[PDB]
Amino acid sequence: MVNNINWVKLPVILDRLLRHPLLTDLNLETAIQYTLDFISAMGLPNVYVDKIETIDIKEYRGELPCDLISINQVRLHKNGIALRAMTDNFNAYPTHGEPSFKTQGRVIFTSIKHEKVDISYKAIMLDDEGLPLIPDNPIFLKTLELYIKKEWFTILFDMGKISPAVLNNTQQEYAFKAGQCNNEFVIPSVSEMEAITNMWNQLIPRVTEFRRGFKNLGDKEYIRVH
Amino acid sequence: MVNNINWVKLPVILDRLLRHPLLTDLNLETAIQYTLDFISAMGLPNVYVDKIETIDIKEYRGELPCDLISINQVRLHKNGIALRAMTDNFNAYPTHGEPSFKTQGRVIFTSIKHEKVDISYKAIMLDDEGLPLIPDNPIFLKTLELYIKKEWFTILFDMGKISPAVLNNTQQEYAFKAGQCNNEFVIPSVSEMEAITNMWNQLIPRVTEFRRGFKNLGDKEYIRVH
Amino acid sequence: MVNNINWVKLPVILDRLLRHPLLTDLNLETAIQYTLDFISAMGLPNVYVDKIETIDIKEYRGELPCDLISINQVRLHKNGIALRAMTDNFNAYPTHGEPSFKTQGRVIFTSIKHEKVDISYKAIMLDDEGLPLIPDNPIFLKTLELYIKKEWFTILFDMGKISPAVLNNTQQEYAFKAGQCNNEFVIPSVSEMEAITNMWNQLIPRVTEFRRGFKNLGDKEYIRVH
Amino acid sequence: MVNNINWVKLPVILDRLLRHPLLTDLNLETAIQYTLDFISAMGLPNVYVDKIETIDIKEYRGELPCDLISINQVRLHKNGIALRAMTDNFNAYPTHGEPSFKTQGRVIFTSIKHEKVDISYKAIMLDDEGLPLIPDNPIFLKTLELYIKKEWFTILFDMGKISPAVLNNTQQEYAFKAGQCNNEFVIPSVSEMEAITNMWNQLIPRVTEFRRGFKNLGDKEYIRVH
Amino acid sequence: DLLNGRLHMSDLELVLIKAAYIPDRLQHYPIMNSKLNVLRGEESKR
Amino acid sequence: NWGSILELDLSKVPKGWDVGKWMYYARVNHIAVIDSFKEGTIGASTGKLAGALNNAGKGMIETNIGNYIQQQINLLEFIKMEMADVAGISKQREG
Amino acid sequence: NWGSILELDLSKVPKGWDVGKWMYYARVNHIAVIDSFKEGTIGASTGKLAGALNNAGKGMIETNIGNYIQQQINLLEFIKMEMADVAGISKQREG
Amino acid sequence: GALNNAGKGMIETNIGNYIQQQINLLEFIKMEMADVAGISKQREG
Repeated sequence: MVNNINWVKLPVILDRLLRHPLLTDLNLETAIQYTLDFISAMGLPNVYVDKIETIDIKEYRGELPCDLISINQVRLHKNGIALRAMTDNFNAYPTHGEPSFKTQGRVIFTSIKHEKVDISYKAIMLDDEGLPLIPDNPIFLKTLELYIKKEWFTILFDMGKISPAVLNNTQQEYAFKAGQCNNEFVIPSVSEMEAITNMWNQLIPRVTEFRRGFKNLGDKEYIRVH
Repeated sequence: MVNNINWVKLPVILDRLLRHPLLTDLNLETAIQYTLDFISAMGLPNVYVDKIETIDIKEYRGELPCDLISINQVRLHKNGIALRAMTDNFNAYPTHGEPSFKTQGRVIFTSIKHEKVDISYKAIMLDDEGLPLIPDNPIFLKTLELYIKKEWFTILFDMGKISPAVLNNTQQEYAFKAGQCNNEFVIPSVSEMEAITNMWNQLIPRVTEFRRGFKNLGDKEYIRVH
Repeated sequence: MVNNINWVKLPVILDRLLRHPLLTDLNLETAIQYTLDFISAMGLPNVYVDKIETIDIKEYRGELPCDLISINQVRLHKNGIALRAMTDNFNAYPTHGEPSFKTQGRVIFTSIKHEKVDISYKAIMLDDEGLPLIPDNPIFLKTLELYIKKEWFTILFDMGKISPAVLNNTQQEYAFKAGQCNNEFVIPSVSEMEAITNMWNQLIPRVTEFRRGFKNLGDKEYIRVH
Repeated sequence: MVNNINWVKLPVILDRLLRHPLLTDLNLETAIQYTLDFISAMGLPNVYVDKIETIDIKEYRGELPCDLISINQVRLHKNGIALRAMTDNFNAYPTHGEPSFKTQGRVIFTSIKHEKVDISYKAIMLDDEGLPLIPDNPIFLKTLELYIKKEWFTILFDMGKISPAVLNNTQQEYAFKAGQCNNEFVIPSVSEMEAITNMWNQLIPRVTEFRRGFKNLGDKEYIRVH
Repeated sequence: DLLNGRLHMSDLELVLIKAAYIPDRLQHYPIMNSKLNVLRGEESKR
Repeated sequence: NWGSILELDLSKVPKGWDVGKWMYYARVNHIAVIDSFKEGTIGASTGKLAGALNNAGKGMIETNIGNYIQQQINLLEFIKMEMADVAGISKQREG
Repeated sequence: NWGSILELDLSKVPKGWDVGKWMYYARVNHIAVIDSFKEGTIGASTGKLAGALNNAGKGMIETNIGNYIQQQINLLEFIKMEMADVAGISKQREG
Repeated sequence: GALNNAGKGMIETNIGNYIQQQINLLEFIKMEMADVAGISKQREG
């Protein structure tokens, strides 16, 4: 992402929607739900807050933080060696290796019995209220506004209170801005294309960046003169 | 899957449906049936709970757990060696090998007479009530909401109480979100692409991962220097 | 098939149909006939129960079980050698080899005069009542429901009591779910793709699996090191 | 950009809009919001003011300036060596290199504990009032005017107060001028094509311009005669 | 052992078998033997 | 220079299968079972979404660096030959 | 002369993935997982935007400088040969 | 109108490419066996 994510409260999206006199029955409560549907459906990893927590595994199980949304990596605390993924069907089960993890709910399922693990994860940024906080990006803000205008107009079109030409314009305009908003958040900055440059140009290919926290991923590869 | 599956109760889908004034006659009872049809038709293996049970086979037959929906693997308890599949037409039948299993109802049909077997399977996650528990994923939640809105509008279109343009919009919007919801749950995380990387890049190909519980499937292949 | 076939009674399909107020004159009697037409037209071999019976052949003829629907194999009881098929036009008829069978009604016509044969076959699963028992698969259940809704609406369209747009939607929706239901039952599990793997990868090709009951079909082929 | 960016106040766009008698209910308040949406959606880096600030990092964290919109580069103050990007998942976290940075809100997250860093960034140019200041470019000014005329007419088309032919003309005319305005600001001057010439024509390729502030990027490459 | 046609799987990889079958063990093809037997066959004739 | 990159969508990987074991059995068998009747593909089949979602084939991130690598290799043989001629020391004279 | 430049859009890089690690695992595997059902692609699928946004293949910034480089190389062999003939000193006579 | 058109179909299985592939592998394995024994095909005649 080229621009920085400056945070603003959710009611800044309601100044923009209630400029439209057909969207004047909108609420904070409706703006809360349609934001989280929009934040999810875009899947932009720049909208989330990166956190790291150390949890302790009791017997192939550990309790996961409350704010966790997606795990970046799980690693061991004493080694720093990262855990990949549990493909075993019979993991902590005895009959009569490379460590792994698996997460379903608020429980993580590891391959190690009694160990502390660091979990680097993503959460949602909150307010003084326990409410979501959105980027002030006028591309993000415009297409979140067009998201809610397209969900409200879809209800109104089912009711028969909106022209099919009106909904077709809103469905088209949200469809353009959703790609512009995707490209706004995905396309790297100059400082991220340098780390992409160093990963791409490697005379001796570095193929074990998952073992670290992808720390040396964008590091530059140097060759001695001889 | 990139995001974690945080569980929420079924009435969270009814706050979203009853925002639509044509879906105000919906119930929990209708939300229960349309959820299970949706959970099945998507076939996402991340929505199910992985369980392991040891059952004992009396004579080529054993009684299967009550919550079982799909078997991951069946294996022997004393060896850990996995059972593949029964292709025999005349299995436990005498006239005048590699072990196998076969499951139809609540009975499993194995090739071994008197043995204990571990069964790794999938079930549905339940509540304090014996009712399904759904992911809080706003992509899953949105397309389950669009599933029920498309089944209710299909009845209303047969009755003549909905425009064909209204149903065509709901059939289109469910059709997009159903692919977005499929890709949301299928496309691997960074930690699952590492196990996919280690399986894919193998100088000496490892072709017997079914014998284990696919335990060493995503393990990294190392080559000595010489 | 990935999921297990848990059995439910036929009236579970009638809770789903009578949610539709145009299908409220449906019966168990109509649900019985339309189920058997649907079970047949799909031809899924996972919906049937595998049975094995030994019958005795008196003179090139034997009496077949009452529940028989399709024969998997016929084999000899003393040898276990399987019988292929009767291509002879003049079989048990004298003038003035490899054994075979042929079945038309409740009679099997073999090439062997006085012998006991094992017949591995498929039947329909019944209830405490002598009535069909259907899978609880919400993909099977949904497309059986759409089958009956499409047969009932076809009558109503001939009567002039249904829009041609209503029948065209039901004919389309049954057409999608019938392929999804076919693929749900046909596409192998992980444990059946292992037996498919062992049949496919064979350095010395095994081309006589019909002589056994396809017992060693999915067995793994091993090569000695030299 | 070929032309220079001479700054004018926001009410110069309102002389142009209120020439249109359907846009006579427009305000400064509406001109402020639609300008910032337009400035963002175009993403022209010539509309922003380049600033440089030195901040001090306390422990892998430093407080970012208030006007910051996008970072050009972050570099160290004592060395001048530039920082690339944080790909580490476990950065300032201990267990039991090439420096980097990461910015989310008003906080920067570096790889260096106690250090002063220079941040070259972009801000918005303001007035004597704390309000945006726009280029006087009659291409920029015309397409900002067509932006606001297209957002106001989209509301009026939803209300039913504008012909679909009127909105289709405004959506077309904004669509042409938005590309003309993009090319007006992007296509280099003669003096920027000379620095582009020197980067492109390099017998010994210079591939480390990020380490400097891209200072020697457009420098001419000289070859000695021999 | 390599000249005698014996492949130790622990010498060319880190092993996560002991049964003499190719689905988990590896065939060895003796392409280094013919090279050595020229040089000892030349030494016989020097 | 890396190889060609295949861009792969997983919309037809069947139900109840992981991408790991599905790709694992396609290494072995060189056959991949798919599902053209998944719920993710109801749009293109019913006419609601663009039919290119069930078509078009898989794309390639292919950069043609090998023509550039061969061009530099051919220039090195040209410059090694010109240096040989100005010195009067041929490649036949070097061996 | 640089190589061919591939112009690459990232509209199908899946959710929750960075462009760095997504490109990193495509170096290794030579496979890139994509998402044809991203929210950025709802326009072309629903018929609202031009269907070339989910199609058309990737463009190339390719300048054909190698035909120009070969043309100059062939002229240098022509002028080195004409100079040889006017002096009466062949290339066979030079070795 | 395809009932008076379309030309005649062929039940053609391409087994000859498979037969040639096996024949080429037999020449490869007969050649590798020759090399490991140090007994060439030129040395066999």
